[PDB]
Amino acid sequence: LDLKGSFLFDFEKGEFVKNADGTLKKCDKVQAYKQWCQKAILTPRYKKAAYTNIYGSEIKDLIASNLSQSAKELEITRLIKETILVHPYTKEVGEFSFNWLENSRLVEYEFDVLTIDDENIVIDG
Amino acid sequence: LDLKGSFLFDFEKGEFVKNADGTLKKCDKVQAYKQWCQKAILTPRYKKAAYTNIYGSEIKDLIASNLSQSAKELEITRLIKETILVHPYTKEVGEFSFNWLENSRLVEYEFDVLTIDDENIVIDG
Amino acid sequence: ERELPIPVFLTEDEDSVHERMLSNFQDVSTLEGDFIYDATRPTAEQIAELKQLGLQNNLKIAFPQTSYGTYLEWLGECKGVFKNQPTKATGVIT
Amino acid sequence: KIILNGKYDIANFNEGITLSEAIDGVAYKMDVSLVEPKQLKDINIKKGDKIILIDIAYESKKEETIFDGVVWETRRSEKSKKLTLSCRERTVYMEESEEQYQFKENTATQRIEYYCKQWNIPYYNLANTGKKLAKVIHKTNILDMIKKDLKETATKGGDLFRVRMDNKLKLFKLGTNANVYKLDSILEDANFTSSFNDAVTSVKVLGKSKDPIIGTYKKDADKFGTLQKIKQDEKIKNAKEAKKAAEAMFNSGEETISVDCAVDINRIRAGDKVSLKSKEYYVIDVTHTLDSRPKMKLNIGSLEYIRRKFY
Amino acid sequence: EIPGFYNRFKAQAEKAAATGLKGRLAMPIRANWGDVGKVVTIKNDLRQLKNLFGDDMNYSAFKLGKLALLGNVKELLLYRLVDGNQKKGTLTLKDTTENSAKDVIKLETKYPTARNFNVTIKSNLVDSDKKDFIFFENTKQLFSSSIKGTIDEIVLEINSNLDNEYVIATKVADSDTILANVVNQALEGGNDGCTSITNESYLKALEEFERYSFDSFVLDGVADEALQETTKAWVAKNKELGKDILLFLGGKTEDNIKQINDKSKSFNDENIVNVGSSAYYENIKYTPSEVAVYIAALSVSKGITGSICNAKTIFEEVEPRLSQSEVKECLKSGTLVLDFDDGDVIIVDDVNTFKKYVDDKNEAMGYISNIMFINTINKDTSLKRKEFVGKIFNDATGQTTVICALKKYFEELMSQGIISEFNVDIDTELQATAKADEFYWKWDAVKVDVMKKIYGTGYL
Amino acid sequence: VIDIYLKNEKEKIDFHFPVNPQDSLSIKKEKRFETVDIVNLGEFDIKKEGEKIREISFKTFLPNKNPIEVVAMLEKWVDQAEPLRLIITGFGYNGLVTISSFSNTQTAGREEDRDIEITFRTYRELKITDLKDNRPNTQTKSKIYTVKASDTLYKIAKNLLGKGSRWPEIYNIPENKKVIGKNPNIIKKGKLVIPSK
Amino acid sequence: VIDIYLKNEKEKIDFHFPVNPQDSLSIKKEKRFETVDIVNLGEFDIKKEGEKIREISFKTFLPNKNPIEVVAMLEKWVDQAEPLRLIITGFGYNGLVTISSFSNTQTAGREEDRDIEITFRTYRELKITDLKDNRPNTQTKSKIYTVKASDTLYKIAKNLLGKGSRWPEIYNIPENKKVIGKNPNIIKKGKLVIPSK
Repeated sequence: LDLKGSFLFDFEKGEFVKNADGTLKKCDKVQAYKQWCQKAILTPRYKKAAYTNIYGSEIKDLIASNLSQSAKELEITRLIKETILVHPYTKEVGEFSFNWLENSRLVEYEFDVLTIDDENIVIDG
Repeated sequence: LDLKGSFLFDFEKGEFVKNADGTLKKCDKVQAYKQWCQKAILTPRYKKAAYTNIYGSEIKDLIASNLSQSAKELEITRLIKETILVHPYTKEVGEFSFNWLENSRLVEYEFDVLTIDDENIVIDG
Repeated sequence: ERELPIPVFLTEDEDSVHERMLSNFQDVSTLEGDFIYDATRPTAEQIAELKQLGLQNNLKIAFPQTSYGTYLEWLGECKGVFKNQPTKATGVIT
Repeated sequence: KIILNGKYDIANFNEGITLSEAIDGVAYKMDVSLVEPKQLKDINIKKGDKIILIDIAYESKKEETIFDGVVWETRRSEKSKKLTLSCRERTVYMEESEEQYQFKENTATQRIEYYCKQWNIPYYNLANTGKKLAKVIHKTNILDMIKKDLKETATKGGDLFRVRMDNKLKLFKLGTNANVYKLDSILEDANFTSSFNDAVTSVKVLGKSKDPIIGTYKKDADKFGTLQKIKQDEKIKNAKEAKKAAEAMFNSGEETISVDCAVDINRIRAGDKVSLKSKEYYVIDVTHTLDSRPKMKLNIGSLEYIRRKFY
Repeated sequence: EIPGFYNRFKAQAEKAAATGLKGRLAMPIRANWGDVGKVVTIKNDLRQLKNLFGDDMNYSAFKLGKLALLGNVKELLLYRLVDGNQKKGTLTLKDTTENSAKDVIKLETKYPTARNFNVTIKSNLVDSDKKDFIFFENTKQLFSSSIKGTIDEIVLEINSNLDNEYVIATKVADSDTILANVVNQALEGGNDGCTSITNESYLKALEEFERYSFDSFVLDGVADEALQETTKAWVAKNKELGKDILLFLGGKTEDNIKQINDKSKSFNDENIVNVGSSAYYENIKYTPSEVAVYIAALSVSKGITGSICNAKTIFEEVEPRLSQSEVKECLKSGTLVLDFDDGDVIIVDDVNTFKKYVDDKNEAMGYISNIMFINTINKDTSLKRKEFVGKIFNDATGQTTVICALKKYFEELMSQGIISEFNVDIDTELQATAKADEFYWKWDAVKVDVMKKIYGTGYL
Repeated sequence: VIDIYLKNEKEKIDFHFPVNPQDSLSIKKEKRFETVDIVNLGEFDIKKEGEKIREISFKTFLPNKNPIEVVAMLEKWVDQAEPLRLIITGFGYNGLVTISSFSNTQTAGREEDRDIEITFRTYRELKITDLKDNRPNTQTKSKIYTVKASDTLYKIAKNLLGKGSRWPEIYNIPENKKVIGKNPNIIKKGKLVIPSK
Repeated sequence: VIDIYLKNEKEKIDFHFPVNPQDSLSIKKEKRFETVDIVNLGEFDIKKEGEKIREISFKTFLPNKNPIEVVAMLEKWVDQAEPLRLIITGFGYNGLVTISSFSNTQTAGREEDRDIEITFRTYRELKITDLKDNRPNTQTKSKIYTVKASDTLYKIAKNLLGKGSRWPEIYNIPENKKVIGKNPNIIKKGKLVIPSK
């Protein structure tokens, strides 16, 4: 598999976190994976020409769509799941929850499950 | 495919449109295609010996027929569709509508769809 | 018009250029969407676009076998050949 | 549609007919299956009876004799009164009658004429194959001798010829059929098979007879590799003969199409030149089956592979 | 026509696509052509607009009408604003045989204008006893016909043929011989009246529009502060009369974001909208006032169900391009801002100028869709009112019938999925003193809003 | 609240079923396995790694678009090679599918209506460390493109044809060669360009 | 308003069904596909390019032409190789078909009537840049032609036999050689001429 790490990017500030030495703050495999997941979720699909069709999501395009509330919930689940699952490190993403707090303003939750979260059988002959 | 253009023929005047130079007004591929479609619709089938059986329609013969109103609607749809679709440039013809305005005097609409009107999938490996 | 042969370098693939760029990385991840990929991929894409369009156009206009327009006019001027110029229509009006 | 026999018309009894031929087959073969009630049993069809099948030809849509041969074998079932025939044209006689002949240097056409003259076989004006054959002594069947000298004629640059009987013996060149039919329009199913199974890229001739002729004539060694053979025939007694034999052996391996047609082109026969898609191929084998729905199946291949394998 | 088979062909653009549209809009357009000083209704047909007001892009008529039609408005109520000094192109043609060259025919354009309409008459080559009467618009031929030489037939033929929607003939005097041959004689003396429109002239258009009914009103691509204030007062007055008119405005071209926000804060009525960004279309720049036409058209076309919170506009480029902080500042200020996102110009958040208070449930009044919903309900309620004021007996049965009608109208609204819950009952407080000429009732409803934002949280 | 949306892509149509799927919706799942029986031990079950093509079938009626036009639309879609996107809200299904069988019926009464009985199949695409190619590629664009101001032919190739280096396929078309100048690098706004296939 | 018209061509008959098709009409459409299952991926669906032969079946009764003659007519048409044109007005079907199975029944009562149960098959012709040959060729003419004043034998050949150069097929028939003069170019009005086949 041999996945590798990356450098932190504080999305709150929109800038790379750098040590006092001036070098960018290196991060572990899982940290880089989480950063990539957030970036891919924030990246629209088919629109940023630097990427292939695999990368990105289509959540923003869904806002203008005319599908119903539950249809939009299913579309959000499908879009987030498809966007995340391209990464090899991903095992499963699910347990989606939704809360239409105001009349038409939504909050949704999801769980991402890693390949390392798998459970291994213990046996040998 | 390599379809080619033709010269305009103003069916309102029944004469070729010619430039001030005296040459006939050349037209694009799609314009010649539309001219051909109108001419084929206006050309009766099996009766003008210069053409094969493929070219022409049989709309005029249907007027004297004894079939009912809806049967005549279906016959008109079939005849126009068959007459138009022989051209390679045609993709689909349909969305037929009818309006028996007076007791037995009819107005009908149709849509012709070109090969260029098709929609193409965007993907490459 | 003769078909222009092109060097292999000028028709290089974008993915090949990006792979050549990314060959040196072995510690940091180079996955699509990663920051290294973000820094490197647009450079490779622009390199491929420029190399395929501009340089090949230069090669095309270089020689008279494939030049055109003002370029072909200049290459005719190299050996002193001018293209015939147009004239205004003339006549009499009553 | 019409099965003349000697006098009668047994087309009113046949469940089906299958006209089958191979490029190297013994004879044009018709296998007609019949029901055998009292009426058909009365005439007492025996082996050696002469069957003529007449059907509307594809070319001009006129009734023409598509098969003219002899009943080589009859098999009768008793519990179910189904008489089955397996008709053959009279080239089957030549494939069974053995004879020994000694021949000097001459062409294949002269040898075929000599065989027909000796055995009183009617024959049309035989095409001049042109190629000159070496002296040989033969013992195999008359059809075996004819096939052997035709193979030796294909070697040395001669055209590919095949012998078919009809009413009188005919020397049929392969690529000389009148109509080059196109099978793509009625293509029920096709099986394009390609291979290096019988590919020949090189050949090292080792002459057993003098003009010490020895050489190698590798043709596509760089591409497919040196797929080499050794041709060690006594009949090659010449340098040009060796070169032409080598050139009449190179091929890119087996390249055939197992074509299945939903409509029976009636006049197709082995060796005919037929088209599928833009390309043209020679009929290695054809198997018509004139059931209640006419149908045809074909096996076709390129000239190089056919020359390598069957010649 | 004779019995038989006849057929014609038309472009797909010429389909009657006007079916299914919604909403009504008004405009005091500057026009080079068409009727002057009156309101006219167009059914969203570009050819109809072209025929009624020409196709001159320099004039506001065709330009802003095309933008409005691109907004999918069901009906556009256009008024030809004019400066005065109105004149129609006119020309007089004269007789040959009279040595004095008697004037026998006067031609005139159908409507006032300043376009270069011209006439060319030449001897008919087939027969000198006739002549060819060709009429031009600039160098372009516009209509041709050959007529008998008598004056009355010439005038009748010029007024008869189909392609004479531009010019009308009139007889000055009678004569026996054909008109004199002439080439490209302009119909001089006309005037479109678009030169130096006065500020006061808009009030005539407003007063003429008062008699009509429409969902919204937008200015003629003019950002004069006096006109904006006058239209604000006019819309307020019409609201006092029960006509709920929604106003759309756009700041001046040179106004920066600061000026736009100051203007939006200065007047914060929910019935007013400010456009804060210029746009480009067909390589032509459009000022915020001009863009307000398209914004109003889209808002009106969306009607009740739809909204322009993230509608992808027809525009191709915007100016200025705002950062997220500037976007927040403008939207908080009540400014409506178009934003560029991946090759698409998209309106943001549907807001209006009402953003100062938002002290309650008044929060919902800051968005255009809610105001349109309220105004449409008020208009329907007024329409049902005017059938019964002083015309149905004010007993319990009549009041129950009116309540049933209102409840069924709200049930039709329910069927559209617009509303989640509604209630309409008797206003017992006001009913204690009501009389025959008027009845009082109360209602409230929960509108279903268009989804606007999504918040995700990935637990990892 | 249950709705059924069929979002076709090769034909930019989003069909919403006017009427719910009558009695019941049902979906089966069956794991891929096949028995193997060993001598003196008996049967054993061996999992197969792949997944199965499962169907969703129901039946509706189209009340008095007209039902005739809807039936024609669905019959046309039945022959479509590209997949349809089926979304069922209350049931919870969402994914690409394709129609195996479709049928309409007129009854003695209710002749305007058309009783429908349709079935679907789960769709899966055949493709020829790095990110997995799990995303379906179902996006469609018009076969004729209007060049914008900022566009370059490489950008058009990447946006509309994939790899980006596919631009000579666009250029080599004679219509494109005619509308475009002889220099591929220079292109103008407004002129129409035809992507291949 | 629903009617069923069977417009035969080889026999110039236009049969209109006296009675509507009882309980219901139905028509199925099924796309051509067949599963392929790949190792470690599972089943996939592959479209097949052709179209399917679909059937229209119903059942009527012929009340007291007589039902016997109508049944004989339809039984004769069942053996016809040439196609029949089926038009169903309210249902919306229109196209060439051919009868696969036909059956009549007499009941204990109503003995004059004949209960009918008929089935049809969609018909497609085997034809074994330029315009496509999509048009069906179902037009029929009498096997004997009466020569008109303006006719020429080439014109007769093109009108009545296709290519126009097929005139020697008409001339070479001995009856045509007898009625026509020995000069093929010269022909007279009124004389009968027999097209081949």
